Formats: sequence, C-alpha cells, structure tokens
Amino acid sequence: SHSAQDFYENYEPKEILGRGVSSVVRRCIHKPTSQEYAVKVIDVTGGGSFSPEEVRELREATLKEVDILRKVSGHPNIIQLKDTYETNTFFFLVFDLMKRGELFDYLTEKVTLSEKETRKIMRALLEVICTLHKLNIVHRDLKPENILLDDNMNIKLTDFGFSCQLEPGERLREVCGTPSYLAPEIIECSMNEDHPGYGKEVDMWSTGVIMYTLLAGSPPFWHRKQMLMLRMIMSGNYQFGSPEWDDYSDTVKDLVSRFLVVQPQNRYTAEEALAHPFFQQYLVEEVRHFSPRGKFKVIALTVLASVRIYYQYRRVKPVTREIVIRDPYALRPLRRLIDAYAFRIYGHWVKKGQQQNRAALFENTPKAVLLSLAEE
Amino acid sequence: LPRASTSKEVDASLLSVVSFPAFAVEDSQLVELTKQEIITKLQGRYGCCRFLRDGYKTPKEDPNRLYYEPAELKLFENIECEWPLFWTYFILDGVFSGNAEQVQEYKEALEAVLIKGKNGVPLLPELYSVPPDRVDEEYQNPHTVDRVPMGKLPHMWGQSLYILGSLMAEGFLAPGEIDPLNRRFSTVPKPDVVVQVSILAETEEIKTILKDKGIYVETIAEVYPIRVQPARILSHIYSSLGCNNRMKLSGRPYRHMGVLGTSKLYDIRKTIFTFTPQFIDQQQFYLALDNKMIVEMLRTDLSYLCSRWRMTGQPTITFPISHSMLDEDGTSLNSSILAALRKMQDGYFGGARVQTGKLSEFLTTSCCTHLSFMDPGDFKALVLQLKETSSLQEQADILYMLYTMKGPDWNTELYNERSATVRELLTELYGKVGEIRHWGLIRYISGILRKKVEALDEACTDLLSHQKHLTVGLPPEPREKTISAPLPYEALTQLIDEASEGDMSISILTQEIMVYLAMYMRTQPGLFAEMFRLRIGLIIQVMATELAHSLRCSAEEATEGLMNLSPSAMKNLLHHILSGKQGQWQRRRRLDGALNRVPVGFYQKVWKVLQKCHGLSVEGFVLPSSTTREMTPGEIKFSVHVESVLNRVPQPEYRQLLVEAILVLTMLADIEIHSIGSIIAVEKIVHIANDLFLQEQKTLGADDTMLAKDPASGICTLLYDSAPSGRFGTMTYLSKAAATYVQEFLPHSICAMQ
Amino acid sequence: QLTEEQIAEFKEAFSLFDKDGDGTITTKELGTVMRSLGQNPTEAELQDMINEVDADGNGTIDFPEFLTMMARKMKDTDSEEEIREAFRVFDKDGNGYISAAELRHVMTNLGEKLTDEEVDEMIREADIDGDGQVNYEEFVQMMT
Repeated sequence: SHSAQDFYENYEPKEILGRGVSSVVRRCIHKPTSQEYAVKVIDVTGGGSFSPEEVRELREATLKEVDILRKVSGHPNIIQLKDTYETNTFFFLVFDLMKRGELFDYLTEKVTLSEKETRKIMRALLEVICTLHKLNIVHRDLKPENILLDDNMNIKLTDFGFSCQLEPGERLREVCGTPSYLAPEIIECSMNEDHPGYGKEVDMWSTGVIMYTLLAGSPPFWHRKQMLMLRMIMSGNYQFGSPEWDDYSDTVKDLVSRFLVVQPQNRYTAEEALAHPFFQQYLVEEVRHFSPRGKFKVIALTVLASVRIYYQYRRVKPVTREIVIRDPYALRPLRRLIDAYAFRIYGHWVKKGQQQNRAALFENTPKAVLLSLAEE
Repeated sequence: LPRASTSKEVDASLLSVVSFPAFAVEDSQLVELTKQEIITKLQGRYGCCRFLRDGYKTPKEDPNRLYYEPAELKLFENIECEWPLFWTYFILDGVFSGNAEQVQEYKEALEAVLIKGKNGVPLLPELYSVPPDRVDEEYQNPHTVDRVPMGKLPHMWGQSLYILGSLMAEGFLAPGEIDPLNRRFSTVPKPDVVVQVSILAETEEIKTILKDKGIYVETIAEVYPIRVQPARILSHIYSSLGCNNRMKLSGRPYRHMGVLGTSKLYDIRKTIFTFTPQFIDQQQFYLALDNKMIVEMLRTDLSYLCSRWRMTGQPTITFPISHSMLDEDGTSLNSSILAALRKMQDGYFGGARVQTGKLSEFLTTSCCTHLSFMDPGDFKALVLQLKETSSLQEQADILYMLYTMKGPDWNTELYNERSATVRELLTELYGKVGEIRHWGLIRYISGILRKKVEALDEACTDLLSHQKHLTVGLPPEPREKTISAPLPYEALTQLIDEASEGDMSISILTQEIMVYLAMYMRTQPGLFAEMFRLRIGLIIQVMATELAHSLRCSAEEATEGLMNLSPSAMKNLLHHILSGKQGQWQRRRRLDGALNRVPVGFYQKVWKVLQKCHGLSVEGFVLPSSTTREMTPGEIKFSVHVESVLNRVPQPEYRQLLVEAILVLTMLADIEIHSIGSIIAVEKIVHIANDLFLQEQKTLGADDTMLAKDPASGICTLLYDSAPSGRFGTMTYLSKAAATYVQEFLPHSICAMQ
Repeated sequence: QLTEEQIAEFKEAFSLFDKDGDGTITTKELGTVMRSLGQNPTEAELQDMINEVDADGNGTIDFPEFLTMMARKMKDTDSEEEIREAFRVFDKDGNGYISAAELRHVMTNLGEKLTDEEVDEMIREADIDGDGQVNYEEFVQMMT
C-alpha cells in the first residue's frame, strides 16, 4: 500500500487489452528492465456512484483477495502477483502478461477439442486442484472463462474473488456462482437450511462439467427456464447422445460417469482421479516377471492387436453421396463442416450469461408436437 | 498507410513519402511492412511498375485515343512496362540512415540498366517497352521476355536524384547538411507528457459549495490580470491573419478550433488570455446539457492531449463550473461532477496524469505565444391566442405555424414597446425549455432553427476513410442517396435536408447518430466488421421496432418514447444493438436480414463458386459468370453488384435463407470435382428443402396447427424458428435440397471424393 | 475397471511391438512386424491405418492410443472374427490344432528367445485335458 508516486514513476500504462464490469486491464512496462506486464486497475469508488458501505466492502474484499493470493504464490501454474499499489480511489494489481485470451474464444473458434490436449489440460487442472485442497483452500469458481492460455498451451488459474479459507470442522452455507455450474449440495443449501454444508465436491462437479462441455461441445444441463434447469440438475439424469459419441473410447466415458456422482461421498478425489488408466503412461522398466500364462496372454494380445488393426482399417466406408442424399449428419466430416459453418455464421451471439449459451445453437430434439409437454 | 487509395492496392509513389523527401510516418514496423510489400509485389527485371494494370505506352490501347473503354480484362495484365525512378529512390533511402550493403546491391543493379550516350555520360531511360510480338509468352512466363528502350529519355528528375545519391555516397557531403531542421529523428519515441488543469468557480455560491466538500477553487474575479473568454472570439481574432486590401486578400476564413489550440496560453497587447474548450458551448447544440457526456468528452479530450502533445511546455486546461452543473435544488453539484473532481485529484484521471493548482503557479511554466498582427497599424387573433395560452406543446405548434406562414422574420407585435420577432421568441423559449429537461420539443425547436453540428465533415471523412460507404435516408430508391466521396459542409447540409424531406427531426437524428458512430469507431473499431454498408434510416427503423417490441406498444408510442430518451440512452441502445446482445430465432433472423451482416469471407466464396458455374439466378435476375474475369474479389464493384443482386428481395428472412443456401452451395461444391455448366436457382433449392421439412414433419405425426403457412411466404414459420445446425436443423435440409438439384443437372455420375 | 497385472501385460505387449525402444510404434517397425507374420500390404495402406488409428496427422502411435485400442469392447461377432483370424495365424498347418512346435515357430518369428523346456512347461500349464492340445473353447476362455 505504498504511495501512488512509486507506481507513477515506475510503471507507464499502455493501450487497453480488455474491459470488465468495473475494471479494465492495461499493458505496462518496468522501466529498470523493460519487462512487459499486465495491470488491473480497480476503481473502488465506482465512478463516485457507490455509497460508502459499498466502497468499504469492495476494499475489504480486495484486501482479502490479495492476502489470500499471497500465500498461494509459488506454483508454476498459478498467476503471479508482482506488485501492488493502493490509493484512496484506485488499486493497481500487476500480474504476468499471458498473450492471448482465455478458453471461451478458443473453444468457440475450434468448436470442439480432441483428447490429446484434453489429457494435458485435465492433468494440469487436477494437479492445481490437488495442491489447492492440500493447502486447505477452496475456490468454488472453476469456469472455462477463468483459465488463460499461453503460446505454449500453458494454463493457470485466476479470478479467485470467491476463494476463502475453510477451517476444519466447518461447513459453509453460502450460494454463489453461475447456476449451471452449481452442485446439488449448494442448491440443497438454498432450499433447506437443515443441510450441514458442502466442500470440495462442488469442485469435482465443476471439473466434470467443464470436461463435459469441452468434450461434447455443449453443457450437460441447460434450458431456457431456470426452474426447469434446476429440476433437471436435481434429477441427475444426464444422457448420452446417439449420433455424437460413437467415436470415443470407453475409458473416457467411464471417467465422465465417475466425475459426476450425486452422492458427495462417492465422488472421486483429485488423487483418485489422477490414478485412472486414462492418464497412465510409461517411460522405462525391466522388472516385468510373471508365470507362463502371462507370456501366453501377452503373445495372444499382440497377435490379436496385429490382426485387429487391419480389420479396423478396413471398416471405413466411402463417401456414399447417396447416403448424403438421405442423411448427411451420419458422416463425421459432414457433421463437423456443418457445425463449423453454423458457428462462423452465428458466432457473435455466444457470450456470458445463462440467457445465451452454446447449447442454444444445437437442436438435437425432434421438433414436433412433443414440444407441447414441457413441465407441470 | 498500407494502401495508396481505395481503388489501388498499392502505388509505388508511397516510397517518396517514406523516404528522403518529407519524412511523415510513425511506427516503423509499418515502414518495413510497406517496403517488403512493394519489393515483393512491384519488383521487376529492369525496373519497377507504378501500379498494377496501367496501360501507358503499350502496343495495344490505340494510344491516339483516351478515356479507356471498360474492357481492361487482360489487355493490361503483366505488361506494365517499368520505371527505374523507384529503383534510384532505393539507393538514397538505403544510404540515408544506416544501410550500406543494400546501397551497393542497388547501385550494381542500376548500373546494368544504364545507357551511354554522347560524350560517355550516364543517362537514365524512362521505361522499357515489351516487344509487340513477344506478348503471349509473358502471359505464361511473367518477367522473362527482354524489353527495349522506348520514349523520352532526358529524364532530369531521376538523373538529378541519382547524381545527388552518388554525391551523398562519395562522402563529400554529410546527411546533416541536406536537412538543417533535423527531420531524420521522427522515429525517436517520446515517453509521456503531464497535463495541467485549473478549476474556476463562476460565482460565490459555487465557490462556497466546492469549499464545503473540501475543494479549494477561486472565482472569476480576483484574477483581474487574467481574462477568460470562449473560443469563437478567438476564431474571429484569427480570421484577420494575413489580410491585405491592395491584393484583395480576405485573410484566414472562419473555422472551428480543436482543443489542441485552446490549451496553450496567449498574449494580446501585454495581457494574458485563456480560452475555454469548445465543447462547453450550450448555444450550438444540446449534447452539452448531459453530465455523463460532459465527463466522457473530458476523458477522451484529456487522453487526446496526453497522447501527442508535440508542442513544448506543459498543457493548460480551464474547466469553469457552470450553473447548469448543479442539481435540481441548486445547492450542490451533481455526483458525477464531484466524482470527476476527486478523480483528477490524486494525479490519475482517464488515461493521463492530471495535476491541479492555480493559474499563478502555472504561469511560470507554460507555453506562451506572442501575437503581433493585432498590434495597431387574422394574425392578431393568433398572436393574442399565443399570448393568453399556456403549455410548451401548443407554444411550439403556434410558433412553427407562424414562422412557416408569415413569420420568418416578421415582428409579432406581442409586446407593444419591444419589437418581438418570431426568432427572438423561439430563442427565448430555449431558456424555459432547458430548465425542465423535456426532450420532447427541444429537438423540435432546433429543427425550426436548423442548427448544424460543427466538425460534421470531419466525422464524414473519418467514416469514409475506413473503406466505407455512407447512405442517408429511408428506403426505397430513388430518394435514397449514396455519399461515396467527401462533400463540402454546405453541400452535405443540403443533401441531408433533401434526404430528410419535411420530417425535420430526421435530419437532427441522423446528425446525432452520425456523431455517435463518429466518437465510437475510434475507441472500438472492431464491431464494424461483418458490415460493408450502413444506412441511417434502416438503423432508425430498427431502433423503433426494438423499442416497440420492448414496450409492447404501437409504433407511434415507440417513436414518442425514442424521441424522449436522453442522449446517453441513444448511445447505450446503439452500443447494445451494435454488440448484438416462437419469438427468439425469428427476431434474430429479422435483425440479421435488416443489418445484412454477411460473413467475412463471403465474397471470396461467391467468386470461387461463380468460377465453376454459368451464374446464379435469383427470381429472374441473373448474375453472369463473365463478371469473374473483368473484376477481382479485392475491389468494391463485385461487392456492390452482389449486394444489389441479393437486395432485390425485400424480406430480411428471405435474404438470410438465400445467404445460407448459397453458402451451403459453396461448401458442397468443394467435395465434387466437376463443372455444372448450368445456372442455379437458389429459390428452388429453398422450396425443395422446405417441402422436405414439411413432409418429414407430417410423417412424424404433427398436427396441422404447428405446420402453419405465412400469409405471403409459402414457408413455414417453424423453419424460421429452427436452429441452423443439429440433426434437425435447416442446414441439413438445405444441403439435401442443393445435392438433389445438383444431381438433377448432372450426367448420371457424381464421382465425389475428398 | 482395469488392474495392475493387465497394465503390466499391456506394457509388455507394447514393448514387444516396438523392437527398438523409442516410445513410438513408427511405420517401419509396424511394417516389419506385419511382414514377419506373412502379410505384405502397401506403403499407402500403412499410412492410411496410421491416420485412422491416430487422432491427427502426426503419423505416430503412443501408449495412450494403444491402451484405448486394446480396451475396446468389440461386441460379439467381431470378436469371433478376430479370434478366428488369430487362430488361423496360429493354425498355419492345416490341422486345426496347436502343437509345441507351432508355438515355438510362432514365437521365433515374432522375435522371442526361449528354450524348449519353456514351451513345454507353458503348453502343459495352459492345457487342461492333458492331450497336449488346445481346442477352440479353451482358447476363447483363456483370452483376456
């Protein structure tokens, strides 16, 4: 909380990089070394339209945020707070410059992602979540919009505005965040005050939801009405589309089902998730010993794979323009091109909020008289 | 900078601007970009070309004739002759700053193309012409056939430039002697500047109010040596520079001032003068009555001064606080004004450092200009009804009627002692109108007085400079206009008045929306993508429709609500609809068709498809495929023709579905490798897709009510409500219909592979 | 769910596929392994299978891709087809039966170094009825 003169004579602002609800991010340089950085200027007065209780609570919130982010600093995959400057009207928070935007624009441009980058991002997120849980700190705000990408595909968590310390033996009873990412425990806290509380399970549910939306391309739960969406979430009857996931492995789908569990106790932890065979890999080892049955099994598996590879290659179908006449959605290239073209035509009506979402573009429902039955 | 003009992709004459003569360029990255572009596009064998497709001195064209016929399909391609002048520019450009190896390379290259005449002295030929017989080979092998000298060649320009370059390279002269003004250091960055702002109080009450909240200011008095006046008197003063009676010279004509000129102090007859900025003038327009915009233009103007400030000394801004800046009860300033004051306190406001104080301290450190050229060498019944009646509405109606009928300048004789003219009463009504904050007749009276916004031509030329076409007026043709070139202020005002006709308020609304776009594109020039042509009238009707839908009222009520909104409301709604943020899908399709937001690479795909077909017929009108060879996708005329062909249909939903169908044709054409050799009817494809959708829905078992028919379409509304993608989207139906139509005109074999 | 023993078996199999330890199947090693059994498809066929297996055009196969491929449940009919082809690979001699000599020849062809005592012991342990022979039901039940 040094004087503003130090910031004025040490950092020189530059052009705007982005805008927010009440803050804008600008580029700055460090005069001694000419190192680029990003500074977040927060107007605690809110342009003078804030009653002083609002100013006081915003100042308390930002002080809590800075002193909770002070401890976490050190992890390579987390945002680094380089300098802090405080005035009676403005806060200057200096972080690392990333380069590009966060996950929303990337996913919108690429429509859907493959498993190769998915494995890496999920591994990094699980490591970060495990480290955060080890430090007895919770976040409750995993959204794709709070994860930034570097030029080398590096992710680090940011926007900890809702993070708070959790004393052991305590059970929080507060409700916050986007309803689509709300775990059933939080909503149960909403209706009923007798429920004890929640914990890291909401974090696992959020991880499952973001994994689902990056894989399928649409959120697992979404509807035009909030009440029906909440009932949809409470029911916990997420379904798999038929002509959408016919080219994905069984292990990934099993992991999908394992992440999303209604019972809080049965939900998998970060350590348990990291031990799944999906992340299994080998470098080198020479202590493989077993019975002759093991040798026969391994040789049979090798022969079976060698035989099956050719048959799997042979299972390709031609273009079948007649099938295109009947149904073009069956073919994967036709589906991907139709999807990408629909996205580029209608690409500037996908933004923040429940009013507009990616799920509003796809219509897998058979639009007919069955739309009459909606709810009670 | 990257393009010479809106018609030429590049002109090699841009080198002179960015070389030895008249250095005017910043952000050197653009300099290297344009140098690399000109090198990779205009370099030849024995010279460089002025620009693509110039026919000067060619074995075709019938040089005896001028006024080129529009038949430059291939008669002026890859046969632009040469121009070594741009080559001899390169040697000087290289040798000037720090480059030597490039100088040697260019000298070696140019020495080979030299010709020796009498006495064995260097001579620079003008250009080398392609032989008239070896023309077909060049079309297949560009820059391969040798050329021959032809034309005038005592070219003194290039010869003198080369002589100066050689003399410079020999080292007899230094680069610092050619330009004593040191114009070589235009690329040196400047860190920043500090802005000084002084605050003054108009009266004692305002001073007391500011002192109550802890702000120490000083009134207009007590600074008797220093006087403050508006900027229009300063313009009238500057309108006398360089005036001569014997030679019939009238001096500098009247013009508006920027804030860059009023900031600096002035000296007039051993006296100090300070001039307030021009945007606090309430006698010109009413946008200065809103505190939010006052704050916004303060922010943008402080940013503008802090950006360049290419003058010596710190700036100085005077911001007097006016009576209109108080609240309703007149005992305290508005919250926004107090917030702005606290904000430029502590030395950070907007995007600049602001330091406050008193004019006494700023006097010793501030730029001062010494000025020397100002040194001495029954209508009576109607009038009675107006006098007796009340209400601002009838007031405006009767004043307008009297002005239009008999009172452009006639005295009303309302007051027996003072001659009260209609104009005097109208301008007096402003005082009463401003207090009530009623945006219901202020625009009405402003239309009667025909007030004009300053710097409108600047906004128009800024709009035009972005490769943009303007259009004033509601549809349809021919009253709709097209401003493709900048026009004078009087011509612009006459044109907008003619377009707006007698609706009067339309001219004011057009001016306001133009000004809104004007300050908007500079800050965020990113939302104007996906757009090629804007119409003020279409935007106005879209605004009225959106407000009517929001309020669920009639058109008249929507217009009344729109005309009553504060200007901040118009800015907010314009930004909202520019961002883009049954009944849901159909509304958005209608908005898109109204704003005809065609994709970024639409014209390129249309051109590629036209390359492999005879044309695209749209309800009789046909676009022949011969257009593809007389024109290139980069230029404007193809976009104009494509939009005109697509704009024949009036219904926005039709144009959007046509865009979707032609785009699905574009994607489907890539898979097959064949030539259709026939004309394609997009409407037939749309009807086939609609029929397939209806048949599928009937097969499912839907009742007849949902398969409704629009009164004048033949297209189900559920198709409009349907999303594009998905297993039940309109894209699948359009693709199926397009494939069926392609098969209908195909020799019994598709042979599609990808 | 998967178990540690099956992880070890899969890792050993993948190491057996890659003759030279590099971390990738590679087109050349796939080709030589495939020619070892007696199949000679063309070079373009090899790249086409590589592209089909891989999620992109990198032209390489890693451990996760093989783990995904081997963990697939092939239903029923494809399973009998695959096991029939594998049997025919092991049943080069027109007898319908697997002997110690045939398995020895197969393992020598695949590039394994063992002794006759090893093949005798493993064929004895695998066998049930004690005739020195493995039938269709025994083969299909031991697959895992």
